[PDB]
Amino acid sequence: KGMISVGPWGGSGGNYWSFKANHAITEIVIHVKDNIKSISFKDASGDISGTFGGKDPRENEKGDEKKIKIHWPTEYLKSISGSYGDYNGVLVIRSLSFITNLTTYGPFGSTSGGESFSIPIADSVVVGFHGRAGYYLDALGIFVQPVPHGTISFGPWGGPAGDDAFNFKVGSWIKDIIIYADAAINSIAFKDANGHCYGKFGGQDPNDIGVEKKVEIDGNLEHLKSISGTYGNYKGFEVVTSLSFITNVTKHGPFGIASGTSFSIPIEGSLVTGFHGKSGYYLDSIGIYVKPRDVEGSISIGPWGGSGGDPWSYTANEGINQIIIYAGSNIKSVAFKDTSGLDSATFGGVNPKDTGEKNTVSINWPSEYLTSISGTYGQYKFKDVFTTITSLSFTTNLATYGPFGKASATSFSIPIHNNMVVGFHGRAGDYLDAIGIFVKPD
Amino acid sequence: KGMISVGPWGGSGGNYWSFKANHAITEIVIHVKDNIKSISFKDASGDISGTFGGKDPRENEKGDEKKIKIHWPTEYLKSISGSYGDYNGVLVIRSLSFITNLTTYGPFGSTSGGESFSIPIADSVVVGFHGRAGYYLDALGIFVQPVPHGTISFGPWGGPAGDDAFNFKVGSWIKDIIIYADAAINSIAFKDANGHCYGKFGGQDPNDIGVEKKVEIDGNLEHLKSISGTYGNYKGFEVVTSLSFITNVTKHGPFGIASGTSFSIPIEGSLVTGFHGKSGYYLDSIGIYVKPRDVEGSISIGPWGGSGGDPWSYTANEGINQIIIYAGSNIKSVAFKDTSGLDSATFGGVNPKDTGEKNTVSINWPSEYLTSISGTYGQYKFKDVFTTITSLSFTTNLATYGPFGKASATSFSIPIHNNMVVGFHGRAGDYLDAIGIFVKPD
Ligand SMILES: OC[C@H]1O[C@H](Oc2c[nH]c3ccc(Br)c(Cl)c23)[C@@H](O)[C@@H](O)[C@@H]1O
Ligand SMILES: OC[C@H]1O[C@H](Oc2c[nH]c3ccc(Br)c(Cl)c23)[C@@H](O)[C@@H](O)[C@@H]1O
Ligand SMILES: OC[C@H]1O[C@H](Oc2c[nH]c3ccc(Br)c(Cl)c23)[C@@H](O)[C@@H](O)[C@@H]1O
Ligand SMILES: OC[C@H]1O[C@H](Oc2c[nH]c3ccc(Br)c(Cl)c23)[C@@H](O)[C@@H](O)[C@@H]1O
Ligand SMILES: OC[C@H]1O[C@H](Oc2c[nH]c3ccc(Br)c(Cl)c23)[C@@H](O)[C@@H](O)[C@@H]1O
Ligand SMILES: OC[C@H]1O[C@H](Oc2c[nH]c3ccc(Br)c(Cl)c23)[C@@H](O)[C@@H](O)[C@@H]1O
Repeated sequence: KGMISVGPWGGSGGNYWSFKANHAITEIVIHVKDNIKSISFKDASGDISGTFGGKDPRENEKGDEKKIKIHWPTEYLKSISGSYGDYNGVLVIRSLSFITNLTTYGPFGSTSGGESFSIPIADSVVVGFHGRAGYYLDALGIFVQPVPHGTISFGPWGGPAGDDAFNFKVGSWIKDIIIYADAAINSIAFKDANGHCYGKFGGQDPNDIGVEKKVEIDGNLEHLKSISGTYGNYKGFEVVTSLSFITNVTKHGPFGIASGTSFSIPIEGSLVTGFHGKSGYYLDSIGIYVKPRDVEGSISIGPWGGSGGDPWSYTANEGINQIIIYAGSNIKSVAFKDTSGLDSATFGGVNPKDTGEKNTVSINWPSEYLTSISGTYGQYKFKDVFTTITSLSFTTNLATYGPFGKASATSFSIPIHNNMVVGFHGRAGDYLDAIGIFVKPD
Repeated sequence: KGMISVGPWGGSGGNYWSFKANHAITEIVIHVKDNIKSISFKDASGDISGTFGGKDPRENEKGDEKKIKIHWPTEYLKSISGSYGDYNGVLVIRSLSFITNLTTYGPFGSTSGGESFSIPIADSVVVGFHGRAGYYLDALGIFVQPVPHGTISFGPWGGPAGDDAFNFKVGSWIKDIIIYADAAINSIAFKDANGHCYGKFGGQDPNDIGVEKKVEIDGNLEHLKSISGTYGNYKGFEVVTSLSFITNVTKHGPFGIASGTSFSIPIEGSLVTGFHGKSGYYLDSIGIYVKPRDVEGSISIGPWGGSGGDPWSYTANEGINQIIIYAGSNIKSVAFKDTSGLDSATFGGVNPKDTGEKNTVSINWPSEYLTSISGTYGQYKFKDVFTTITSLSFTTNLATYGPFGKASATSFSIPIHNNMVVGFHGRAGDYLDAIGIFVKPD
């Protein structure tokens, strides 16, 4: 269920409305003359939304009807564009286009006397609409979810160059942003909630590195929702000149100096889970990956095992697909891949002289899906003595995998049903001290 | 979130629509002349639904606007009534009333040349609408949830007499219906999924007991959703003459003979969790309690303990409030009460010579709410030896209660977070062999 809200664009009059389709959106009905008088929708199984707007009593204000058909299932709605501006003294949607994987329908309505809006988005499917309406359509936005196996992406914003591409996604959340900036963004780097570090992207100029600044996000109160900033000329290059980091709680920034063309993205319900773009001497361009926060919550069970190691966690963006376990007489490390390409770091295995042997559990998701873990923990001795997970099995709705490592005296399991494992968490250092799961009903 | 759907009433033309309010419904706007051209809604924070219907191009067909205001928060919508019939050759909603805890608004529209509908409902709050619409409002129904601490109730249907009132609600599900019938319903009785028996309601006539019939519902495929039947004259008395039991899978019945006035209730998303009415020699009247099935699911953890005892389970209708535990050196029995008055049977304690001592855990719900259990199980000897829960504690978001009984060698717990316990299950006989929990995220 969870979706990201984009926009809306237009004026602030009218009453809030939303429509979340129960099946793919296959028709958009609008009433148009100079502006958008009204809008409604229809889904693949004939369900309709109400009509939003169109409340002008004046008859010469009804507007002409246009039906946009989406040739489902080979064509699907992915985005919109259009324009807002004044109409009879009200800030209102004036024109609209509907962007599909195959073509664009529109523009509909007047394309003058406006201010246009568009969305630098990828891997999205529009699963609903929202906006403001009164007599007319004051404002319009969309509800998006990722495409199967994908991740919603916005941007990148900035210049066109940068010899070094970068691109990563996290399985926890962004906790630290380290920026060197002055008037421009010289470089950027990020830390996981697990402490894993991404990049330095940029900062290759020996005679110009900029001034450091750090943003530290407390996961108990705050989470990265979005970014904004500015890009334009720096010493002859087109690069990012300022950035702000937007959370549910506040705006951190701006860093660098605001010059050139400013950018932002009006999203709600989003957790930034990564970044992509290009860099070189400086940060040429940057974009975000974003995931819907759920309405659901996840239950956390465990962890079981020793009480050393640094805390770590991994939640699938989609479905956990693959588990890599290094084992010998205990468990050295654990790693996860998911159906959307989200690959965890390796948790454990920090000691090159004790790495164990690689094992792979491959899960055909979603027909097969993880269901719980069981195993043992206890003493393990290399040079020193440790308390770690020593043996470990994984259960799915279809089968059991392992055991891996060696059984020891203290065993654990979870008599659990009607659930699926959506993620893992625990503690690791040289080995896998402790491990637990995140679950959801089904 | 889960709500019960009632209706809709009217014709089968138009397109399906629904509106689920995010805040209490405070306004209904209708366009009316002879029939209902169109409808829309507004909630406590200004959110609007779209307009449903009103698509006649003919301007002499727009209809007059009427605004029904709900004086929230002291007044709330509870039900509707109205009528459907023909209009320009289409089966359509013609009149409507809106029933509140304080008054009825309407009727609006024509009250002639229809067929009226009404709803014998109790303890409901309307949290949304659905229906069919095209040019006009072809059909309308409601979405309901129970009032705080209540249970939605329909009926009772039948005659006005019956010296013996009956009334019960189950914390699992209805598995067996035992009816004795010839031409009318002489008596009715029901079994829980736990095997607990309710009544015999009726059957007091020594010279007329009727013929037995049983309905056995398999919880793996099927669940009681609803009832229908007939009532009217039997040997001078006004009583229930036939009944059918409607599940998701089929209609079981009719039992007795269909004579007099027939009744039914068009509901979806419901689980029948009890019955109420009055009886004597025969079944004079019968009504149902229902609960919304969830969209959510519950995760089941455990049970822990011995492997004897009959399976039992209890799921709060609202919030678990009170736990009654009889203990001595092991656990004899367990029972539960919730904030809506749903009281479980006693699980365990079947032996009058070994009952232990009563204990009470009182939870102030919802500020305080159950979070998990822990304890021990092992041997306990009275005359024979048994393996049961021997000690038991309960954890809430605020505190821990117990231990009750006596610790023994095998202990259990659940390292769990971000959840609430919405119910219990296990096995019991003379004592509490085993116990587990149902959980949900939060
Ligand atoms: O859809 C645009 C407007 O619709 C309603 O506005 C009007 C109400 N009475 C009017 C008379 C005239 C003109 Br022009 C307008 Cl917009 C209105 C109200 O809902 C306004 O908030 C909203 O901005
Ligand atoms: O980040 C700004 C620019 O940095 C790099 O370009 C260079 C900038 N100053 C230099 C000096 C030397 C050499 Br060699 C190179 Cl590539 C550069 C390259 O990454 C460019 O594509 C990028 O646009
Ligand atoms: O992987 C498990 C261990 O790895 C890291 O610790 C150690 C590294 N080299 C060592 C040598 C000895 C002893 Br003793 C310990 Cl804990 C360590 C630390 O993270 C420990 O907390 C953790 O338990
Ligand atoms: O809501 C009533 C009707 O609206 C639409 O109907 C009509 C379409 N073209 C027409 C011409 C005339 C008359 Br009369 C009617 Cl109802 C229609 C369609 O959606 C019908 O399914 C629906 O029953
Ligand atoms: O069949 C339902 C009827 O059964 C009871 O009434 C009696 C029916 N036949 C009788 C014979 C005797 C005595 Br005494 C009584 Cl109460 C009755 C009473 O419970 C009536 O209120 C009820 O309507
Ligand atoms: O308290 C739980 C026990 O009570 C019931 O059994 C017994 C009743 N009287 C007995 C005497 C002896 C032995 Br041994 C047993 Cl299991 C019983 C049955 O429910 C058993 O399955 C259950 O383990």
